[PDB]
Amino acid sequence: AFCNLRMCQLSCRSLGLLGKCIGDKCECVKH
Repeated sequence: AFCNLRMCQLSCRSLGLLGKCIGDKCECVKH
């Protein structure tokens, strides 16, 4: 749906990471 990239980025970014938001769910690449 609207996999919310802003939230995903934030939550990932808390772990340093680069949030990118897949169909189902948020993921977090490193670089």
